[PDB]
Amino acid sequence: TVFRQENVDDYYDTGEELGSGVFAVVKKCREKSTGLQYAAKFIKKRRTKSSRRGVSREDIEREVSILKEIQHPNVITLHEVYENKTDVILILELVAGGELFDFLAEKESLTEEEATEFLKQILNGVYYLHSLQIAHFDLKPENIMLLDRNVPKPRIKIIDFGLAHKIDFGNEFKNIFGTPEFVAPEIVNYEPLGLEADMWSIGVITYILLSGASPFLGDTKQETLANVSAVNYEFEDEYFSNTSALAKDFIRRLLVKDPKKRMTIQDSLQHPWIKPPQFE
Ligand SMILES: Nc1ncnc2c1ncn2[C@@H]1O[C@H](COP(=O)(O)OP(=O)(O)NP(=O)(O)O)[C@@H](O)[C@H]1O
Repeated sequence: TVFRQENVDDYYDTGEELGSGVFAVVKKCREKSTGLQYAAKFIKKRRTKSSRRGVSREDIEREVSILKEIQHPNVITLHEVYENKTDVILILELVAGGELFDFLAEKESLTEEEATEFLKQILNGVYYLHSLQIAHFDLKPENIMLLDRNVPKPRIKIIDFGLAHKIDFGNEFKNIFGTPEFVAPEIVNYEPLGLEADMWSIGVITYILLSGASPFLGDTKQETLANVSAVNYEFEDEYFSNTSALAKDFIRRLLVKDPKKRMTIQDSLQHPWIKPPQFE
């Protein structure tokens, strides 16, 4: 699929840099015709088929195709797409309140209610995605951005669809590996992947939200991955002594090696606690 090939600078002015990633940079921008603000994600194209630099057109088109499908309060939407010889430029909904990662770093200690308030929104966004058979495959605090960080209960949106896939045959078998700290055992073991992998990542996020500590993190990537595959985590009393047993139950039912035995997104919403890159 081709995209708009007019110069994006004819239509937008850019400002502050918002973040960067695998061959991408994201800049705050303003559309000239409306004064409305967006996040422009400049993704570097591959210069040759066999190149390892830049993102393949197949991978760019998948991200764009998935983004075009989604409209939900807890996910980022796509406004427009431009391209030129070197970049595909995705004009995305702006999320101005920073990463959940940075929010957690600055505050250092959430209550169960604060954690649940974030987690419920994450679960709602993932419920929408999974209802559409979209696996995100890179859920982590860096990929959950706050609308406004200066309210008591910040609203969030899931970002970064660079690894997301449609799962129309229950599982996908590639070619898919997220951040070691957050990937499921099936990712570590290069097994077929489905929506269940996101549920594992939600378990890891929940553990971090409640404790400020990462359940599987070793001193090297290989150690983290070995820990993940072995389900080598525990609830440290120093961090969890005043955390409810129900919260621990929720995490325990997500951090399960066999993807078939793991809670689904629907299970997670009915759970009594809730119900009202890989190489060194
Ligand atoms: N819609 C948005 N609003 C505000 N900031 C954003 C938005 N999208 C991305 N960012 C920031 O830009 C960073 C990189 O964007 P992302 O979409 O994760 O690119 P990426 O190349 O897939 N990263 P990686 O997963 O490391 O390869 C994010 O971590 C955010 O800090």
